[PDB]
Amino acid sequence: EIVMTQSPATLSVSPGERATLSCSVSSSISSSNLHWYQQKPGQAPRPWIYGTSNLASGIPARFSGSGSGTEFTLTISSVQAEDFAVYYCQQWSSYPLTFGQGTKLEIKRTVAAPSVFIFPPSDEQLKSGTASVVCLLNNFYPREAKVQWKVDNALQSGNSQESVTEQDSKDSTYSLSSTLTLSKADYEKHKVYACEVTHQGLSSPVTKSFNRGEC
Amino acid sequence: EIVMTQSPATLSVSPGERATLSCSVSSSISSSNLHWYQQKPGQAPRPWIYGTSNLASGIPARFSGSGSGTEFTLTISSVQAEDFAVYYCQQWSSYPLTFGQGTKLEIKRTVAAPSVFIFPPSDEQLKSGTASVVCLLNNFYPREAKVQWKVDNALQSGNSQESVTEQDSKDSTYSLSSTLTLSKADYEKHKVYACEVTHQGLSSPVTKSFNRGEC
Amino acid sequence: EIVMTQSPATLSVSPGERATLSCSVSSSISSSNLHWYQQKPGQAPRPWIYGTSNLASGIPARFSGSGSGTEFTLTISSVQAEDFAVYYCQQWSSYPLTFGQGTKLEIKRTVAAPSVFIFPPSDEQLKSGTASVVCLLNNFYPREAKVQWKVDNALQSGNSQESVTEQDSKDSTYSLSSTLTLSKADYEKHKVYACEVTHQGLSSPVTKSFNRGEC
Amino acid sequence: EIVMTQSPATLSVSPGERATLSCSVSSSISSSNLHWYQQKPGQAPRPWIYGTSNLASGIPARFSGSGSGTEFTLTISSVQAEDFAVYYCQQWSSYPLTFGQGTKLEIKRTVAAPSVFIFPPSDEQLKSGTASVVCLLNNFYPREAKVQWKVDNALQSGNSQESVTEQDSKDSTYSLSSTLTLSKADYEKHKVYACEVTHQGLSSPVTKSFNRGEC
Amino acid sequence: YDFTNCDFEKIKAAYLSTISKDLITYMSVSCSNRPHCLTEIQSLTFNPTAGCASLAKEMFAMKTKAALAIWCPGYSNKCLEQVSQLQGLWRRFNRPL
Amino acid sequence: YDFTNCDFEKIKAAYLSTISKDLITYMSVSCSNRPHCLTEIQSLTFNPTAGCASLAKEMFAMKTKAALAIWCPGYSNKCLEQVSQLQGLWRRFNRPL
Amino acid sequence: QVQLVQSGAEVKKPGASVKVSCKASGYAFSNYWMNWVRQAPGQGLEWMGQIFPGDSDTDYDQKFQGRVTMTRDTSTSTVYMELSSLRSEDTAVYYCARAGYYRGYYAMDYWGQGTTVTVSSASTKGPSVFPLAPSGTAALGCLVKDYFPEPVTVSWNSGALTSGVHTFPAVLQSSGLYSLSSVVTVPSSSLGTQTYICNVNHKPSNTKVDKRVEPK
Amino acid sequence: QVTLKESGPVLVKPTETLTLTCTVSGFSLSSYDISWIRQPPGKALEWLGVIWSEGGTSYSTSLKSRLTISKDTSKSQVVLTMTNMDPVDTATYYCARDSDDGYLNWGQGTLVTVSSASTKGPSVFPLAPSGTAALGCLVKDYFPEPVTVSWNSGALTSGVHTFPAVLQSSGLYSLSSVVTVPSSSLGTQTYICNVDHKPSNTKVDKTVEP
Amino acid sequence: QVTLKESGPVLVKPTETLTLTCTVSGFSLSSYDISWIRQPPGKALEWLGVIWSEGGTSYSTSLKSRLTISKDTSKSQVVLTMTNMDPVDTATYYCARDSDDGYLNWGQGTLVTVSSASTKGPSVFPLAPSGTAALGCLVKDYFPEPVTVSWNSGALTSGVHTFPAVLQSSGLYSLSSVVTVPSSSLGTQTYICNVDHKPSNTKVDKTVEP
Amino acid sequence: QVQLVQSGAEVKKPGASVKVSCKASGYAFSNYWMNWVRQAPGQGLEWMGQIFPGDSDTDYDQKFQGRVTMTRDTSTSTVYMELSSLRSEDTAVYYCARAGYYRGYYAMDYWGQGTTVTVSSASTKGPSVFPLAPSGTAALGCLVKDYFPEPVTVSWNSGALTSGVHTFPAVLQSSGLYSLSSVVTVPSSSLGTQTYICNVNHKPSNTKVDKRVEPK
Repeated sequence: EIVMTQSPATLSVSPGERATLSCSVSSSISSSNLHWYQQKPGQAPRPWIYGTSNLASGIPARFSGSGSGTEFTLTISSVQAEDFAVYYCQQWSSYPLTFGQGTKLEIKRTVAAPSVFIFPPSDEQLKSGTASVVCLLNNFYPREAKVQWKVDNALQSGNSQESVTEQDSKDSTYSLSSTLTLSKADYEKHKVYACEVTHQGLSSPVTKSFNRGEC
Repeated sequence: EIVMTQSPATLSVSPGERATLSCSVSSSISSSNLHWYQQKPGQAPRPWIYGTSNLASGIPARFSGSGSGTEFTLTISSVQAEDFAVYYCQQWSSYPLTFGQGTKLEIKRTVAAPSVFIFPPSDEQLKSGTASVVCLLNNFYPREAKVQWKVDNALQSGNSQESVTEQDSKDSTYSLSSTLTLSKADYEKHKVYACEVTHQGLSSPVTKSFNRGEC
Repeated sequence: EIVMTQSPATLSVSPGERATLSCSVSSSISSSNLHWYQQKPGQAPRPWIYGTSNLASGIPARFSGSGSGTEFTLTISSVQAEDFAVYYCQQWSSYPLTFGQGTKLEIKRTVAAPSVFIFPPSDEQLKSGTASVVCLLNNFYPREAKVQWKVDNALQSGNSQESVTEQDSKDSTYSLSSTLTLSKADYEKHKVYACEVTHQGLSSPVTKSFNRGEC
Repeated sequence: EIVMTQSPATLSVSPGERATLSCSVSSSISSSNLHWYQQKPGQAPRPWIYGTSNLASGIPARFSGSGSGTEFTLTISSVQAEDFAVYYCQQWSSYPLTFGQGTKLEIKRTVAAPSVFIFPPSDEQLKSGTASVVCLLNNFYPREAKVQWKVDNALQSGNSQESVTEQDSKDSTYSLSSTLTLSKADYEKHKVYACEVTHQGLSSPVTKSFNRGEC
Repeated sequence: YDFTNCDFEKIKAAYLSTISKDLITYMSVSCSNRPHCLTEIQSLTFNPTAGCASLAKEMFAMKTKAALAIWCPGYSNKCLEQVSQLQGLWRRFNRPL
Repeated sequence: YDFTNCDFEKIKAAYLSTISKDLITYMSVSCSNRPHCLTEIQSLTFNPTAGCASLAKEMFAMKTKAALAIWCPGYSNKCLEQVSQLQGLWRRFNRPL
Repeated sequence: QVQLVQSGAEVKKPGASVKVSCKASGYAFSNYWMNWVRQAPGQGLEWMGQIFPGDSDTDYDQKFQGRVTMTRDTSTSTVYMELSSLRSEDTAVYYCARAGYYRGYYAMDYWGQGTTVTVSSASTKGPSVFPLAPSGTAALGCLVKDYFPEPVTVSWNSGALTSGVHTFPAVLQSSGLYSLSSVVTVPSSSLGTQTYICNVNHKPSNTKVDKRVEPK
Repeated sequence: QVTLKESGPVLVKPTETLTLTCTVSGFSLSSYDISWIRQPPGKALEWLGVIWSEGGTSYSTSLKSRLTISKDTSKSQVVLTMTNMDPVDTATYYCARDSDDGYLNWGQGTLVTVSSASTKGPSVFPLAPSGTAALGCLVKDYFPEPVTVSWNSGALTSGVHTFPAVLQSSGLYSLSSVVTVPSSSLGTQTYICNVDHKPSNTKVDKTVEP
Repeated sequence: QVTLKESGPVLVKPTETLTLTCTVSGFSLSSYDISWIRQPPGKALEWLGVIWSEGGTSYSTSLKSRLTISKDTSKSQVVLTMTNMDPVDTATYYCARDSDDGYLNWGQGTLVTVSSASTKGPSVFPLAPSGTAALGCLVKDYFPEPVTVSWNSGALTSGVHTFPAVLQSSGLYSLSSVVTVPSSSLGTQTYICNVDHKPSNTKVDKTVEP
Repeated sequence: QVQLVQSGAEVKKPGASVKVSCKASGYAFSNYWMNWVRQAPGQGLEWMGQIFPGDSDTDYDQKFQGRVTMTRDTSTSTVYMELSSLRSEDTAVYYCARAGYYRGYYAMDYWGQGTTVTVSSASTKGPSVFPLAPSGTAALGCLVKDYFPEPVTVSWNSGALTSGVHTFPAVLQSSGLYSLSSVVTVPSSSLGTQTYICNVNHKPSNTKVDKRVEPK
C-alpha cells in the first residue's frame, strides 16, 4: 500500500506565526489525489484542502498547499487560535486509501515548570486491598515531562500509568497524572514513596516524597 | 459569442508589490474553462494559468488564480522585473474562442515630466516635397501624455501620427514622437508652428514653438 | 588648596552616544597641569588624558580633552561598554594635589520600577537577640530610589542601613537592600512593619507591610 | 634631510564629505614636531594645526589630526566651501626644516565636457612675424584633459604651452588655453590646423580644425 | 442509459481536475456529441472488452462512476490501446460547444 | 641672567608639550626653586662643557632658547650624561609649587 | 445541508459482531459513496472500506477482509457496516464519510459524528471513587478507579467549582477497567472553611457517588 | 515534444490569397484539434478558427466566408487559406494545438504584411537641435519594416530612442531616432546616424548639424 | 618597566601606627618623587603626601601631624607611617610615581582596615518568601570582609544579587544574598545558600523555606 | 595683532643680489625668530633659513650656503634677507614667518604677505595684444603676448563685462617674456550688435592698450 508519513508528529507554534506540515508519500502520486483534513478533539475530521492546493468552502486564505510527487506541504501564514488541531494528509491514488499519522498543530508558549503534588492512597482504598499513589504535575509546558517512581529509593517501572490533559484553553499548559498501583501487601512492605519529575522548566528534577503513617 | 473583458487595461505596479488582474465574463462559465496567458513584446503567448487556478509548467508560485462564474482574478503576490507583460484571459467554454483585451502589467515609478523638443522639417525634406514637424516628449511617466499641434495659433488635427517607445529598461520612462505631416504649400502658408503638451507631471501645458526662417 | 569640582556627579549615557564630563577649577591653572584618570571598581586609577588634551598609552581615539583656565572637558564621541567607569580630573599645578569628586559614567536605559519585597526577621535572629527587617528593591533604574521604614505607621529613621549592587551587566538595573535593625523589645512592641518606596518608575509610592505572627 | 611626502597630490572631494590627507615622513619624528599649514591661492600660508593634533585659534572642529612615527593624517569631517586649499605638513624635528609638497583639497562636481574653440592667428600677429594658434577648452571638469595639435594631420610637440585657470567660484569648472607658437614661414607652410581634445566628459576626442584663408 | 440530460460542464471539470490525472497515471474511435461521447466512455470503461476486462475497477474508473452518478440523473498492450481510446473520447468530450 | 621674573607656567607647558619630546629624541645635580632650575638649564644647555660643547645648537636647545626668550623678560657618553642631568633639572622644574 | 447521523456508542465482547449505522439526509443518497474509516484512541485514521448506495458495490481494505460487510437501505437512506469477529484492537471511533466532488476534486466531503465501539471482555462495573487529600495552593482530588465502560462525568461542588479543575483522560489498566482522576487546586487557607464534594456520574451503571474530600 | 511552426513571414498584396502552413510535431493531427489565432500589431488576440481532430472545422462568424482550414495528417500540416485580403489583415498568425487541459499551446507565430507597396529605400532627414539638447534623424518612406538605426556606428548609445515604425497613409513606414546630448558637445562632437535597410540594401549615414 | 607595589593588605587597631612599604622598579628614587594617595571605600581619592627626589617631603594640611614619608633609594622603598589611626582611615592606599608628564602613574593599591573587631564567623539567617517570589539569606556579624555566598552550591545563578558588605555600628559586616524564583518552584526545589568565610574558616549551608 | 609687512616685488637680473625686508609690528620683536621660506611658482614651500633678532644668530639651509645672509634692525623692528648670486630658479614668493609657541607647540605662527622676486635676464617690455575672433555661444579673446614682467590686468568693456571672462595665468615661454590670454563667451547673436573692447594694462611699462575684437 501507500505509506503516508507526516512530519513533525507535533508542531509547537506560537499564535500568529508561520506553520509548515510536511507529508511524504512512499510512491509518486498526483497532486489532485492528495487531500488534507483537519480534526479537532472530540469532532469528526473535516475536509480542509482538495487536490493539494484547493481550500474547501469556508477555509480562510491563511491555509495553502503545495507539492508534487512524493513531497507535499500544508502552510499556514498566520496561525490563529482556531488553527490548532490534527491535520491528516490522505492520498486517493490507489486502494486501499491511506491517511497520514497526523500532525498536531499545537500552541507554543513560555516554558512553565510543573507544580508537583503527591497523594498517598486513601484508607478506603487500602481497605479495598489496593494502593494507588498519585503524582500530579500541574500547569507545565512543554508536554515532554518525565516522571519516575522511587519506592524506598528503588526505581520502579511497569506498574505506573500516566494521563495527560489536553492543552489548556486559558494558559495553554498541560497537567499530568501518574498513578502507581500496588497491592496492599506490597504497599505496606515499604516506607518511602517518591515521585521524581524531570522537566525543561525545572533546573533539577524535583522529588516529592512521603512516608506511610504521616498525618 | 462570449464577450469577456479585462480590468484594468493598464496596471501600474512597482516591483515587489501585489498585483490583481480581473477578468469578467458576459456569461457564467465553468472554472476549468478559463485560462491565463502571458505575452511579452515580440513573443508568442505562453500558457500561464490553467482552469482559473492551475499553474502551468515552470510558472513560479508567485502567480495564483481564483474565481468562478463571471468573475475571475489572476494575482501576483510579489511582482518581479520579469512579470511585466500583457496578460490575457481566454474562455474555453464554447466556440468561438474569445480572449480578453489584455492587461499590461507595467512598472510603476515616480511621475516625471517630459522634456519637450520641437524639430522643424529639414531642407532636404522641403526639397523632397513634404514637411514633417516632429515633437519629442522624452523621458516621461506615466504613459498618458496628450499632444496638440497649433498652426498659426489654430488647432490642427487628423494629420498627426504619434509613436511611443516601450517602457525604458533602466528608468522605466516613456518617450513619444508626434509627427505632423504637411505638403509644401501648407508649410509655407504659415509662420509659427507649436506643439502643446499636457501631462500629469506638468503644472501647466508646455508649448514649444518655432518660426520659419531661423537657422 | 585648589578645590576642583566635577559635573555631573553621575552621567547616564547609553552605549554609542556622546559623553561630556566637565571639570571646574577654583583657580586658573595651566592647560598642561590637568590630568584625567579612569577607575573601574576594584582597580587602581589609570592615567588616561595628559595635560587636558594628550591621550596616554593605549587609550583609543574616542577620548579627547579640551579646556583652559577654569573649565576643562573630557569627551567621548561613541561610548562603548568598556567606557563606563569613574573619571577623575586632577590638578598638577601646586601642592597639595587635589582630585575631582569623580564622575561615574554609567549605562543609561529605560526606567524600570523596582520589585519590592519585605522579609521579617527569622526565628534564629529573634533567639539571637536582635531583629533585622529587610526591604528588597530588585531590578530598578535609575539608581535614585528612596526608602522609608514605618513602624506602627510611624516614621522611623537613623537606624536603617542600605546597600546597592553595582549596575547589572546584562540588563543594567540596580538592586537595593535596606536593613532596619532593632532589639527584641523594639521588635515585639509593634505589630505592623512597613517599607515605603518612592522611585521614578512608580506612579505612587509602594508600601509593603507585614504583621508579626504569620507563617 | 627629512623628506616629507604628501598624498594625494590633489584630493577631489565634494562639499560636505570627509577628506583625509596623508603625510609620510622619511624618518620617525615626534607628534609634537609635525604641524599643518593651510594656504589659499594668492595668500601666505597660515598655521593650521600644531603638534599633529592641536588646532590653532579660529580653526573649526571639523579639522583634526592624528598620527605618529612616519605616518600622519589630516582629517576633515565635513568639507565646506572655505576648506578647499593647499595643505602642507611641516616637520620641525631636525634642520633644515622641510615642508610637504602640498595636497590641494579641491571641489568635486559632476563631470562636464569642455567647449572647444579654435582661434587662428590674427593678421597683426602675422605682420609681426609669428603665429599663435589658440585652443580654448572652456568649462570642463575634471582638471585632467589632453590637448594635441595636428598640423596637416601631423602631430606636433614641443611648441605648445597650456594655461589652466583656477577652479571656478560658481560652477567649479576649469578652463584651459593651449597656444601653439610657430614662425610666419612655418605657419604659412601648412594649411590645416587642428586641436584634438581628449577628456573624460567626451565619449570621443573632439577635433576643432581650420584652414588658412577662411573668412 | 442515455446521457442527454447530464451536467456536462461539471463532469468535464471533474475529468480535467481529477479523472485525467488518474487516467494518465494508469499508463505509468470518436464520438459525435457530448451524450454520445459519455456513452462511449461508459461502454469503454465499465463494460469488459476482449482481454482488458479489469479496467472497471481502476481508480479513474471509480472517478468516472462517481462523477456520472453525481451529475447524470438516473445513472445510479490491449489495455494501453483501450486507455488511449478513452483519453481520445474524453478529449473530444471536453471540446467547446 | 636672573630667571626670577619669568613666566614659569608657560615655559613648563612648552617643555611638557614640545621641548621634552626633542630632548628624548636626542637620546635616540639638582636645583632649589624655579629660577635656580632655569639657571641650571641655561648653563647646562647653552654653555659649553668639557667635550660635549655642541649641545647649544641642538633642536631642543633651540626650543629652550625660544621659550626663554618669549617668557623671560630681558633674556634676549658625556653628552648622554649631560642630557640626563638636563632631564632631571627639567623634571624638578615641572614640580608643583 | 448534508447530515450523516450515526448510531450510538457500542460495547461489545471479543468475538462478537457490531453493526454501525449511518443515516444520510439532505441530498441524493444513491449518488455518493460512503467510506467507512476508523480512528483508534490516540492513533490516526484507518480506512475500512467503501460502498456505493446506487448498486451495492463494496470495496474493503485488505486487512478487513471477511470481517467487514457493508450494506445500504435506500428506503431509509441508511448505510450499515457489519464488523464481525471483533477483537481487542477494534475499539475505535468509526466514521462514515460521504465522498464527493468539490470543484472537480474528489475527497470525503462530509463526515458523521462517529460511533465509539469498545471491544472489551470486561462487564459493566460501577466506579470506586477515593479521596486525594492535600498535605499557598493545595490540590484536592478524587480518583475514580475500576469502572466500565467509558465515560464518567466528574463535577466539583455540584458544578459550582469549575476553575482550576483538571479531569484527566481515563486509562485502561491491565484489569480491563478504566481509571481517571479529577484534581482541583484551591488556596491552602480555604481547605478547612470550604466543603469539597466531588460528584461522580456513571450512566452505563447508573451510579451517582458524592465524595467529600478532607485534609489528612 | 509538442512543437508548432508556421511558414515564414509573408507579404500579401491586397485582395490576394493568404496560404499559411503550420507543421506540427510531437502529436498526431487525428487526436488533437488545431486552432488559428491572429493578433494585429498592438491589438488583442483574435481567434480565426479551428479544425477538429475528426475533420470538422469552425470559423469566426465575421470571417467565415474567407477562411478555409485544411489538414493533412500524413504530412502533419495545417493550411489556412484566407481570401480577399485587406491591409487591415496584417498581423501575427499563430497555430495552436488545443491541449488536453484546454490551453492553446501556441506556436511560434508568423508575420503577415498585407500591403501593395513595393520595396523602397528609406529617406533620412536630420532633425537638428536648436541644459541638454536633443537631436536625431527621421527615417521616412521605406518598405518593408524594419530599419536598423545606430548612432556614431554604435558608439553613441545612452539616450538613444528609436520609436516604433508607423505605417503612413501611403503604405510606407517612418520612424525617428532621437538622442539627447549635452549642449556643450554639439560643437566638438559630430553626430551621424547610420540607417540600414536590408530589403532595399540601403545604408545611409546622415550627419546632424545645428 | 615602571612598577610600584605596596605591601599586603593590613588590619590596624585604632590609635595604632600604619607602616606601608612601597617597592618600586624601573626607575630610581633619586630622580622621581613618590606620592601617596588614599581612597576611602566609595569616596574620592585623597592625596596624603609626597616625598621628593632630593629628599624633601610635603604632607596634606589636615594630616600633616600624623604622616611621615621616608625613602630608601638603596632598597628602592618608600615607607608611609601614619599615627593615631581612626576607623575612618580604612581605605585603599596607592603609591604613585609623579611621572615626566605629571601623571601619578599609580601603583597596585593596598587595603587597610582600621578596626578593633577580632575575627568572627558569620551568622546566616534565612529571609523566607511570603508571579515571582524573592528569597535569600542575611549574613551578619562577621569580620573581616569578604564572605563568598553561593546558591545551591553554585547551581542557582540567575537572579542572584549579593549586596556589598556594610560596616555596622559594632564594627562587624553584614550583607544579604537574594534570589528571585518562580512561585511554583518554592514547593519542589529546595533553596540552600552556602556562606563561606576563609578568615574564620566557617562554611554554613542555610536552607531557606517559606 | 601681529603684522609682518614685507617690501614690494623685485625684478632682478641673474647674478645680482636681492634684499627682502620684513617689518614686524604689534609684539616684542626681539623675542621671536624669523624664518624665511620661499615658494616657487607652482611648487611647494622651501625653507631658506632663520634668524634670532635678539642676538643675530642665523641658521641657513644647506643649499643656500654662502648665498643667503640674514640681518636684523631692532631700531625699526625689521628683518633683512640678502640672497646673492641670483639665478633662474630663485624666482619665487618669499615669506617671512614669525615662529612662536601656541599652547606649548612651536611653529611658524605668523606670516608675511610675501615678495615676488623674478630673476630673469629679460628687460621690461610692453605687451602686444592681438584679437581672437570667433568663427549659440561664441568665444572672443585677446592674446597678450611678449611682455615683462608679470602682471598685466585685462578687463573687458572697461569692466562692464565680467561674467564669463577667463583670464588665464601667464606662461613664461623660451623667449623669457610672458604671454596670457583673456577669453569671454557671449551669445553668438550679439557679436555684431555689441562693441567688445579688451583693456590691457601693464604698470611696469606703463602701457594701456584698447583692442577691439570683431568677427572674421
